[PDB]
Amino acid sequence: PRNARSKRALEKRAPKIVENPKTCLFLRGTTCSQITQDAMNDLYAMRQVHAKRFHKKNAIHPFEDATSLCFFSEKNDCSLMVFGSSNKKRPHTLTFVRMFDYKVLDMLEFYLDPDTYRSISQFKTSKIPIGMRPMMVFAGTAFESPVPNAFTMAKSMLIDFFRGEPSDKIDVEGLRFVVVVTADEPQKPILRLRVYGIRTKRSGTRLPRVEVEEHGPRMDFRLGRMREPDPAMLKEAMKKAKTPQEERTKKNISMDLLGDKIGRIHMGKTDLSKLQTRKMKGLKR
Amino acid sequence: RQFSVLHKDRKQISVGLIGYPNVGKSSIINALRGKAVAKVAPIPGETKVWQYVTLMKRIYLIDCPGIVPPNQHDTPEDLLLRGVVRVENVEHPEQYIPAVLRKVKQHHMERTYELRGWKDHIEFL
Amino acid sequence: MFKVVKTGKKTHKKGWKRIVTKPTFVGPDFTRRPVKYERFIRPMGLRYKKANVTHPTLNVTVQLP
Amino acid sequence: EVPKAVIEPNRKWFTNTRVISQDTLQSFREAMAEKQKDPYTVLLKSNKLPMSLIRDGPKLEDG
Amino acid sequence: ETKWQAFARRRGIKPKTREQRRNLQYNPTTGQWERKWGYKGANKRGETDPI
RNA sequence: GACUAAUCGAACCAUCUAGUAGCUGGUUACCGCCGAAGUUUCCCUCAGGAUAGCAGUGUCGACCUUCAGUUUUAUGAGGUAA
RNA sequence: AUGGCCAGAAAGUGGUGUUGACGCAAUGUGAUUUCUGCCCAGUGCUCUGAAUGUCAAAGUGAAGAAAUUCAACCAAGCGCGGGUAAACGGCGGGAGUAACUAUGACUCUCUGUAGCCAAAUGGAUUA
RNA sequence: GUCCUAAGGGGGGCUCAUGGAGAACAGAAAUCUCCAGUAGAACAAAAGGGUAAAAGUCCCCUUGAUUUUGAUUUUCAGUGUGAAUACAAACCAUGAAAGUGUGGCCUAUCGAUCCUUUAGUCCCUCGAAAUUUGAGGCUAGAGGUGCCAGAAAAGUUACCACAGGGAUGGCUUGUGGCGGCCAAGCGUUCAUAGCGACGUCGCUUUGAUCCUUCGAUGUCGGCUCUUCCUAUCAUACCGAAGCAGAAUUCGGUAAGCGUUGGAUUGUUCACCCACUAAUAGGGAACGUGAGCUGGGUUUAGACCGUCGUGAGACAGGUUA
RNA sequence: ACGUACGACCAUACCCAGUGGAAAGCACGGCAUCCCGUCCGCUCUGCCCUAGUUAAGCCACUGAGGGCCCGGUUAGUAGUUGGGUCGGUGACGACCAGCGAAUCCCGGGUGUUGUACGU
Ligand SMILES: Nc1nc2c(ncn2[C@@H]2O[C@H](COP(=O)(O)OP(=O)(O)OP(=O)(O)O)[C@@H](O)[C@H]2O)c(=O)[nH]1
Ligand SMILES: [Mg+2]
Ligand SMILES: [Mg+2]
Repeated sequence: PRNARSKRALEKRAPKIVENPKTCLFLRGTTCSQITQDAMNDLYAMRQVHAKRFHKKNAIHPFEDATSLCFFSEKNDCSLMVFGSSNKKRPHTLTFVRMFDYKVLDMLEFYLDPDTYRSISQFKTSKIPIGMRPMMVFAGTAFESPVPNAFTMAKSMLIDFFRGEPSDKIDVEGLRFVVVVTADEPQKPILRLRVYGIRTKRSGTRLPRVEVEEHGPRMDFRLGRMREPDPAMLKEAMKKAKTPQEERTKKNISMDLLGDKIGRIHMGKTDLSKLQTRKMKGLKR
Repeated sequence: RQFSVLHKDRKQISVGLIGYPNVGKSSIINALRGKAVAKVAPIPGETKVWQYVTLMKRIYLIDCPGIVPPNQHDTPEDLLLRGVVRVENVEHPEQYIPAVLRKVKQHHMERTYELRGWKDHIEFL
Repeated sequence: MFKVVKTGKKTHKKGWKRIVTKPTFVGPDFTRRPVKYERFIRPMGLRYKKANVTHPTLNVTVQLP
Repeated sequence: EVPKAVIEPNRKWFTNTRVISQDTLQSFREAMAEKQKDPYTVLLKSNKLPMSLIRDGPKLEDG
Repeated sequence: ETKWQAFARRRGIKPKTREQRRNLQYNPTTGQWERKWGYKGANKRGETDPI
């Protein structure tokens, strides 16, 4: 890294205690249906700011060999993947691939319904501004499985996809769009993805009345093939780093509201019952 | 020990002992040490200079001479009954007996000296 | 800056201690090192906490900590 | 030996070293107002702060 | 841990302060402030003087 | 660390032994002819060295070439006064 | 007691020793009275408990024509693993748990104007 | 061996390599003009999709060469206003702005006349002769502290001993420092700057409080006795003050004559109480230094505290 | 439906040529005092919106050659594993599956669309 801009690029790609906002790459296979392309376009419109997009045909089958996927992740520093593909057995497939250290952490398949799919342009409403983070609502009994399954992994993928940029504060005007994922415990269950813009009205009390209007896209999914993570890799990925601004609690040491360091002392109960006073001559009868 | 743990960053802590003469500063140092390391006498002003005693590796004790903060309302009788001075070096020690007889209950004095029936400090002495 | 502080009861004295002969600022929460390990002596009579500071533009002089 | 007692030119000599905001001043004034004394707590490290701007003024009869 | 870092940890060699490691020194003979290294550094003194 | 024949943190006697010192003290007639010296340059310094320079006796060589802490002239630096 | 502590150049040498645990030798403290801040286990004290890990000389095997070289085997001590004079030393407590054994680690919170109890006395303020 | 107001950062403008057609010298290859030119140029990396009104190239601004703060992260600190480090925030640079960006990169040291290693067949010798191993010499190569070996000979003496050296000044005195302003004057009057006394202004309790005494390396004393100085406490004279008188106060000439007991050593022995006309201050030592005698003070004996494994040394305290 | 200003997909939109364009809007244009910038008012910037002009830009349509984008076929086939299997000395010859292509061939097409203001 002789060049300063290249050094900046490698320092941005370096591992950090607080990780960067997450980047997703949208790519296609050799054969991909137009409905699948429209679905990936809608997802890219949801996630424009932190996504990159390929435009060529890739001879990649992720469930056979994902070496090209790992190479693409290492080259583009992308770590979420949306792979579009079409086949006779599976006509409209969205392959959600999640990395960890430029290797495949886990994978999942979604099967798009060609009949009930409606794009964002199919709805005549006001759309979401670019870069706005929507809220998320997950509904149904399919996400409360005691054992990690396809629906739990899909909930993790969708939360990570619509995570956006975390922030400690949010404007109250940034609560106008919600993404709702509905899925039931069960032949295969139907996972439904909807997006709603929020209209708020008076109700005579402090809290307002919330009304929704469909914004798009309209997506129905069947969960298919799933590639589970290795337990050690999953433990290393779910390790939580501690910020230097997160202080380490010391015993009997605190900081008061004026910023002074305050120490605690403990005297204990005063027990003078075992004390024998002096037997003076004047105290004797 | 709690103070030493609160100041674990320093190499040690120093504990200086202050008070009037003959309150027991050197005796307290000797009791904490377990050994007669500071000179102890009932004579006021026994400790004249400051002294370091190593209690633990991280705890030092500092013996100090006895101080009397000056007050405009303090009497020589009050200082003598507080134990500031030596009674050998005071002039007319007899005048401070009424203060002692006021401070001490009469029956305690009677049983201390096996003596009953005085009308004043002159006759008691 | 430093004068030699001599220690010992012999006619020949140890001379490792140094005393600062100029005014010093010791800062807040100051506790002196114990005498067995106090090489540099900054006496309490030579410690200052405030100074008369002049603002060149405002043409004022205020005592400041 | 006598050294060369010289000061280099530097932009850091003409800048502010410590600054504080009005919200921080209000928070510290409220903390000073509601501060209480506890015999079983000791002071280990004082916070460097503008006490002249934080603590309250004197009584009007004294002023 | 590098060879120097291990040697300094074994030998008790403290890291230099940021004021101590500055690229600045006072030249008495010229009465000017000069750099220890780099462009027109003191390590190349006399490479461009006339004699 | 007292005593061990006025001798003790190691007795007295003789010998090796005229032990060693860079440190202290001293080192013996006269006249005549010369006659000095203190970073010059190199080496890790103090408890350091050589070395340049300055001198005296002898000689020998055609004691041959002449050279010179000086001025002038020509040309530099000081163009600075005027 | 085929011992301990010593001594001698050695000795078929001497002492302790004409001795034998109520003894001999070495230490520390230093009458009597008082007296053992609480708990460990880092340094140390000692356990022939398993190892060859280190592993000298002698001895064994192989190569070569030999000098020589290469191999195992390899005492004690050290090393590893156990108990302490717990002497030195460290040590602010009390509860929990998910660790499960050493080291744990992560939370919680802690402040009688002359009595009572002890085998007359409550002492070192010791004649 | 020469060159540079360094790199970096921000903003703005432009589009490259090449091919075709044109232009005095100019002719494959110099420069200029147009057209076509997905980058086939350049810059970074090692795409299987890096970058085109840019990440390329030139202009404008900064160049201040490694800022400040932190009760927070990690490591350290017998020199603990903490240091280094990570992170955060502020600042800073640029831009109209959205924004963007910086506030370093590394490393133990020592030999090269050294260390390790290789080869000689037709190199020399192994001295009674020959051959084969081996050894030495001589010569010529290779590499460079990961695989180039190695780089661990301390204290104390207050129990002592020997050889020697050694032991600022015609200063000082009564009136602060820093910053600003004024300023008679000095200079200057092709520059109107610069020195500047006398002054003045800022920082350093309604007769109060007494609940803030801020570090021994530096040593003084005491008798006994004599003399000198004046910078005069008293006594003598004098000038002035609401100084009525009395008692004073400020000042001048004046050293002729006096200037005292006593208490306190838990201590910088300096302050108290009294008598008195008054209880003035110094020098002749303290710019080293044999009258006597207590402290700084310190050979050998001894405990107690601190440090040290120890011999012992001291932050020290006590005794002879 | 057309135009303009911001856009979304980012060639069905790109490369080459021809024909036409009411209305208004874009555009070519005219002038260099001031703001501003160049070797050159070429570009950028300022003033005019009058006058000329649809010649070019722009839009629509057409036409080859490319390119590009969809659907079927290829084909559940080559190829890769399970090695499930029936026999077989065993191998092998065959079934049973799980993943899963591409070339070639056929057919269609050469831009849809959001907001605001106008014609
Ligand atoms: N009864 C009783 N007497 C005590 C106690 N503590 C001290 N004393 C006595 O009080 C006296 C105090 O003397 P020190 O120990 O020297 O105390 P000090 O205050 O340092 O004395 P100074 O040196 O003069 O300052 C001693 O003589 C003891 O006898 C106690 O706890 N109980
Ligand atoms: Mg006492
Ligand atoms: Mg005492």
